[PDB]
Amino acid sequence: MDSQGRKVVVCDNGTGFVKCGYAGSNFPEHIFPALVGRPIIRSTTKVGNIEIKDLMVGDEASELRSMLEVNYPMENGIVRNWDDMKHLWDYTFGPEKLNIDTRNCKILLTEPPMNPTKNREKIVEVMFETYQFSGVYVAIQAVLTLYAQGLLTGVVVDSGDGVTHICPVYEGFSLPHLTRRLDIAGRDITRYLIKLLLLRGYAFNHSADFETVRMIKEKLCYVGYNIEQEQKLALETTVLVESYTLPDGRIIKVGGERFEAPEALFQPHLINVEGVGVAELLFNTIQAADIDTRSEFYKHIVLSGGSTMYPGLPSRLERELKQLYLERVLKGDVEKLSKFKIRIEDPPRRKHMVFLGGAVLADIMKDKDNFWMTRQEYQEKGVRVLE
Amino acid sequence: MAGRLPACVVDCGTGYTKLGYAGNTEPQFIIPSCIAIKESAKVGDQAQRRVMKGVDDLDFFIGDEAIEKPTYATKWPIRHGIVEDWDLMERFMEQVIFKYLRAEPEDHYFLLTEPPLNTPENREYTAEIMFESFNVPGLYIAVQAVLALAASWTSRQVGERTLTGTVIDSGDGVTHVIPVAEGYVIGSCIKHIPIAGRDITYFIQQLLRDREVGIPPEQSLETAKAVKERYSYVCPDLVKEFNKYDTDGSKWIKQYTGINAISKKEFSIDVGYERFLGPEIFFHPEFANPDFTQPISEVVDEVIQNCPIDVRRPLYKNIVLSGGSTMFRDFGRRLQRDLKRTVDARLKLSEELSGGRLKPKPIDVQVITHHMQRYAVWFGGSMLASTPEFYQVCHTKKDYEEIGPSICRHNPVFGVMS
Amino acid sequence: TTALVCDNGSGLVKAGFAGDDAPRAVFPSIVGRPRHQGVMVGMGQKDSYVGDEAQSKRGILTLKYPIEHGIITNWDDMEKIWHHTFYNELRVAPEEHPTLLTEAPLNPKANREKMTQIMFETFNVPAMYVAIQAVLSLYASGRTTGIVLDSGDGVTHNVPIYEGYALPHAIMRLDLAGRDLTDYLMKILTERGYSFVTTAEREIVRDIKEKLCYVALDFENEMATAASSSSLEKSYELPDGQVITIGNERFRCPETLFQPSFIGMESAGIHETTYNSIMKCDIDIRKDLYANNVMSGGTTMYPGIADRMQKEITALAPSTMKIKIIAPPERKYSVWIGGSILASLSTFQQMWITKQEYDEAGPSIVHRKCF
Amino acid sequence: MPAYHSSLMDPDTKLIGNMALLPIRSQFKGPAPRETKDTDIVDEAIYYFKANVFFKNYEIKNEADRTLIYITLYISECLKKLQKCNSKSQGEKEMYTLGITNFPIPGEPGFPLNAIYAKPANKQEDEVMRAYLQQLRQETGLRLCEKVFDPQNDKPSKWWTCFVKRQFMNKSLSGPGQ
Repeated sequence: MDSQGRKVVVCDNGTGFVKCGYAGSNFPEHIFPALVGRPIIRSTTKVGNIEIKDLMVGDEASELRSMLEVNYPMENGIVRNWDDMKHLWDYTFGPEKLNIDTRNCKILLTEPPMNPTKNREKIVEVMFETYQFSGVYVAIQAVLTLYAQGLLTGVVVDSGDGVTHICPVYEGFSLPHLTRRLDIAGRDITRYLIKLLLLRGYAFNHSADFETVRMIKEKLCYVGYNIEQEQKLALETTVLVESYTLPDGRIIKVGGERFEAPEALFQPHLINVEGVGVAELLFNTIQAADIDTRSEFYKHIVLSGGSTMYPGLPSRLERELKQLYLERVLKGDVEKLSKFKIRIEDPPRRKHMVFLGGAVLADIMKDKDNFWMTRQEYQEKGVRVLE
Repeated sequence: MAGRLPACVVDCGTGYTKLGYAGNTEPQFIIPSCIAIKESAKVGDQAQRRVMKGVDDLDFFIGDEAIEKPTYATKWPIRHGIVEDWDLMERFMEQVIFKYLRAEPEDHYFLLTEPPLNTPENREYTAEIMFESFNVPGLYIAVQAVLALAASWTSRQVGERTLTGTVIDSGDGVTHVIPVAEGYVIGSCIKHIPIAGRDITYFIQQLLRDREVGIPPEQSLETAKAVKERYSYVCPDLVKEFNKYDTDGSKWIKQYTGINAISKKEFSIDVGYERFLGPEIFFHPEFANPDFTQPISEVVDEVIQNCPIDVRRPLYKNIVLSGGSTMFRDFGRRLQRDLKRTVDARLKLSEELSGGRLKPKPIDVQVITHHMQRYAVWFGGSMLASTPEFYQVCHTKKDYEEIGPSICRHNPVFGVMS
Repeated sequence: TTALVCDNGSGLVKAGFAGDDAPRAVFPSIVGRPRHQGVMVGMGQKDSYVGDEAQSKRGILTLKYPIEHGIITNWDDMEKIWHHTFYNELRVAPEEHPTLLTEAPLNPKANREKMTQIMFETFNVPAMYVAIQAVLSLYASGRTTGIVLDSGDGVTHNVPIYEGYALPHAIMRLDLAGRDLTDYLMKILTERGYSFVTTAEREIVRDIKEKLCYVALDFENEMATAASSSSLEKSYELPDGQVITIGNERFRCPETLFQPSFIGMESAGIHETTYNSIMKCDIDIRKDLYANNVMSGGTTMYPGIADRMQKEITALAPSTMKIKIIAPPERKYSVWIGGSILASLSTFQQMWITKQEYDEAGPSIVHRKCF
Repeated sequence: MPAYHSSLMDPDTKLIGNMALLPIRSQFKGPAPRETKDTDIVDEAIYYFKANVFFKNYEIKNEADRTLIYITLYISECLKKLQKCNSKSQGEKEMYTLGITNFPIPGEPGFPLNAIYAKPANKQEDEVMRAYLQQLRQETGLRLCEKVFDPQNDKPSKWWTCFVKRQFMNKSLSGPGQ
């Protein structure tokens, strides 16, 4: 922009992956699983003779499993260590993930709503004991979706493995005393799902194995759409079941759980820990939403991330949300169910917008110390780092 | 409540079966689940196929005495990768019922037992059998722990008055744990513990190589148990404990005597260290399961961490036990004391916040303590099935008609459930 | 036969009988059902649960509360409380009873019909009379003149009166009360650190809010203090022993009433809205009404608010008016007790709608008989 | 489940390559200084090997645990000739041998332990190491032989001498027959 394409960076601090690069890179120009680990024990046998490395981060940690003590010191995809993060940061600065230095430079990142920020502040003070940028930017995680297109209304919605979010929005204001999120995604769903598999005799040790569901969950998994007709079909036909080679070799045999594990989203009482699930929460959300907003929201609500590049569930949701409406609220009027125009709201760009959602601000903001928060405003003991 | 005759229990164990009779107060029987058939494979002479005509061509015997039968392979319709001989289990049980028990299953009622991890087909094909072969008036196949529920109200003094607490269960092919609150539970928080007494007793067959001799290598395992159970225990440190046996007389260094059954004449043989050395697998499920080792204490913690907060006072107030493998002497006391110290240690992390405030709100603490844990489970199981409440909600033959014959190809669960 | 005395409002049940001078018993209007399967049916606990016995056993159960205008009602299994409340807690079915009843203004028209269709066609009560609950506080306190600004747990009002003539254009209905606080109140303090809470713990955020919290006296400078200070900490102990260091919190939400604008709201402050309401109230006795206020109603024991109100009333008060604002003991109970004063009056018994009148007007009597 | 988990990793731990340099009671010669007669890292190996050897994987923490590999498996390497020492007298020979017979080494492939240990990137990493082992090896021979036995005044001890091929992870340093 007003200076080089280097020396400013954008990064998704995501829970499945970190996705990162110089600000306005084509993609998040490096992507890696959010993984770390440093050596322990796996083999029980005389093999390997490796020499080459000890500790690992992310894309180089992948092969190793228990050859590393792997960790994610976490609750809600929000960390509870300071230091392995550092060794990751220290790694990332190489062509490793970035090829950068930081004092000379500036960066764009994100913050949880109700981040207990005293810990961000301590980290930031360490960043400004270390990486020490000439300027910085941070904003509430969901807000950065509305940026490639300059958007203002709806609910702002996210998921993946670690967490889910549900931000009610109008004229760009999220409605804060009114706001929602859900504190999980595919992680503990994989705990529940793998509990099903023990019962099949797939009693396999999790410690080496849980993240196998991840392979297929990432490479291969889906949702249907017909889904109540699909329940009817599934036991009556039986032959609609599936299987796959665990790539050590083993074909293991797998029913609807492939995308019936999603039913715990809409009926958390699946896991006996009760729930009407997110689709009832959504009804409640739009019951709280006012006349105009709820009516606009028939085609005016917003979605994010690779976790939204998802077949059939959108179709099943509107199939579903014609209902509770008609049922509870129209209480039997019907004549407008399509006349409530309905057009879909999750496009191919939801792939790259994990970082490209952020990047379209830097495209108008790198020259703006109107925007840049600073190392100076930390050094001040200033009440926050920001203009 | 009856057909012509009332309910009774069989607990259909994957080592020994157990049962008793209407009016008694114990399992009258706890018995080998075993049966002997010649499988010496010289399939020859005078050939014939495709004709189920009157036979001269069967050679078979069932029960504990089938263990003596030569060339007859004494198989076990216990469940152990062998499962398929649920085919034979019918004919076997037809012997048991009509010929050992010498009884009538169309006149009595019944309660029978299954594991948690059961698949449908092996039971449900036997349901036509239950109501067309055995043609029972009514029965149900309950998960095995359902019988133990009755013992927890056979114990019935003041405070026996809710379904919140925790059973710990242990056995020979299986061990179990379960987060019951008023009957409800959570999948991955119930625990299905595969580590069990088979897995110990062959390890003990290797301990023979420490000290002692003179046995048929399958009377070897017999003798190993016939020692084990009366004499084995736990020590606080190995390296103290060596020296008692090294030194301090027969209170440590006992001796045992028996028979070399190679031709039924004596052996007199050592005891010692092998007593305290045997049991330690509770603290060490790596012995069976070095692939997923986790000890008693950590496995308890791995449940409680789910079981949220407001329940943990009740957990304090209401831990509970199950099976002969949980009547044991001071291993549990040793464990309990240390597992108590472990929750105390895990709790005092909280001194971070309010500092040295250091005090518990008065909770409560008690657990089950009796030999009666062995004998009650048929008696209470038969009483359970005999409650008038049982007979309509257990599957009557028409409950079965409206569960099997009317259903699988005609809305199995209407699909999956829809 | 004879008639009976209670509080039946959206918060606590406060059941008693005529001729007492307190409720016999005070307990929550909870009911509901095992959403978690009570698998071993009959396992020392119920198939459905009420009040204390539900609360003693709560986690198995989905448990219910009833009202908001055009956003909550449940009407039927209010029965589920009632009949036990009666044939056990009154130890009688009101099917037997000449009967005291109460309500609030501007319900849906049909509200009165569901009530009465129940009272007679369900509960078969012989004879009964509905009234405004504040009347019983006025039976106790005896005032001519004042505005009853109040909140329960589950409803809010202002009630201007003058010499008889409770003002029919100026007495108010609003859904908000001691209820709605706890929701906002939960949202923050995983900031303090407590990452561990839901509806079933919103429970204790119902609780400490009322046990030890006071309405801030000048919250600006209490927060100018808190922004630099830590002296406030009358703290709380989590269920078996973790002291959550706490006690500056013990008044921090209480500006949200003077500032519904905190919750972004189109509403002016409590006081502002009441000053606006005084414009709907009489033009004349705006002189009198300062010198004209004394406590009754369940919330009226609450700390830090009464001076704050007298002070804010003062901060908006005219000259020539004396700011009388007074808190007598048991103010919390004077509705139940006033109902037992009302029970002295044979004319209030002459006020009964008989089941006969719900036959002989047809149903149609109710919008043209009870108070 | 933990071992008698090693208290003898110390701040004092300098290294030769990957692994500890410390003042420790090894009764023979190599570049480690010494200590009192003690139930040290080699009893955390030995006295509690009646805890350790039955494990088949473990929570290591450091360099001294990478070292304790030898300090604990070399126990079962002794048992492979103690059985022929059915009287101690033959072991009273081998109490020459152990500090003589030094083990295979990093920078050699086929030797697998470059998975943990550091190659002689300089030759000094071998030079210091080589002497470093001799001490340990005859220290083990001594301590074992003198703790356990007198020719046939005491006796062999199969009730734990059987752990000879029943090792931790059932793995070995070297010596498969005897």
